[PDB]
Amino acid sequence: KIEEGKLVIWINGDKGYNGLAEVGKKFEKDTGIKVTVEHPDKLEEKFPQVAATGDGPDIIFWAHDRFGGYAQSGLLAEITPDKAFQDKLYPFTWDAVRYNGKLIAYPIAVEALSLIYNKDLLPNPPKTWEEIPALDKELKAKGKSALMFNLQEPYFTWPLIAADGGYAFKYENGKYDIKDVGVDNAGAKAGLTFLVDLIKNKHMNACTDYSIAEAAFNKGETAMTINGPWAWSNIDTSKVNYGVTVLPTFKGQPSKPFVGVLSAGINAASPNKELAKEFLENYLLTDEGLEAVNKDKPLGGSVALKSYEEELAKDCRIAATMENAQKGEIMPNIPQMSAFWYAVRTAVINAASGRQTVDEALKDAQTRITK
Ligand SMILES: OC[C@H]1O[C@H](O[C@H]2[C@H](O)[C@@H](O)[C@@H](O)O[C@@H]2CO)[C@H](O)[C@@H](O)[C@@H]1O
Repeated sequence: KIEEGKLVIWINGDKGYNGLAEVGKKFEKDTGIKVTVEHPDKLEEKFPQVAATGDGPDIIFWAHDRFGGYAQSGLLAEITPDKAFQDKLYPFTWDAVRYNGKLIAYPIAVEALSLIYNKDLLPNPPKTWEEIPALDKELKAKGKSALMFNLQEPYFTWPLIAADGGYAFKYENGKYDIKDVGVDNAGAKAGLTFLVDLIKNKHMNACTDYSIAEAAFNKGETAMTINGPWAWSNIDTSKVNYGVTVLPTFKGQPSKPFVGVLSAGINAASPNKELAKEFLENYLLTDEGLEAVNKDKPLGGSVALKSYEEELAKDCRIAATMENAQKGEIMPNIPQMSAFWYAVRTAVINAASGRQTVDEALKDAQTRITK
């Protein structure tokens, strides 16, 4: 079970859990309350499993898209931020964590993928996906590749799929229509086909994952990668001179990354919702709390806390992140998002490996999602 008198927090392994732990230390120093920050694997799947039985951490961190499903299952406590505290955050961020209008989590920061390039290898990154193959050819001769990014999580390929028309759920009458899905439409198939062609042509490898792509970029083997702000810290420690910019266009349209808002929810079965609410509202969501997390791993292109965001939008990488966010779309938080990601994950992995054709893979995904 979840014992009272302390705080357990789950946050994904790619975020600043050491910096969050630092906010935890300051919390314990002030209240005597113990804070344990953990980053277990398959976090987004682990939480509804362990919390379905009544255990798990007291606070759960993840992008806002997974929260509607948690809420749907009664896994989250409606949060109780008073108007004063709500005033401290941008309205569209609270909106991201509204499930049927009610606040079900605290928003922390806005995330969007950008094109990250090695300035020594490519001082002038490509403006289009279509020029990437020629680029790879030229770089291959010197033992480098043009681009490597995680092909095992659809989040990373989605910008390309959405670029010429692909979409998850259509928004209509102030609501997402769970039967109007755009995963198998002409634009989605065109984007995924381009990706498969990159692989067929040996410009990318279907097996590439988050670790393989990060190591290749950080060791200077590949000129470009696609990743979010959280990844900048590790690049900073490498010897790579890099830039962060607008994603390549596809068929003349902007890549459209799905925008996520890192959010913190409170376990419905928690014996200490009070200590949770104070930790999040009075420690984490302060200029000092965010600085401590941000200092370990960048929080995103913008933060939900107005006082801190003013400072943040001070540089080119942040600018690039928000420019890509503006061309993308905020993710829905509906309960069907889990199904959408599962089906699209399988489709991209199957098309990339040749297990299914793009048309088979996406048709199947569309059916799985809507049946
Ligand atoms: O790949 C599907 C996956 O995409 C998103 O997860 C992102 C997350 O938002 C980022 O903060 C970062 O950690 O990378 C993840 C992808 O590996 C959705 O938030 C998630 O629900 C979905 O399963």
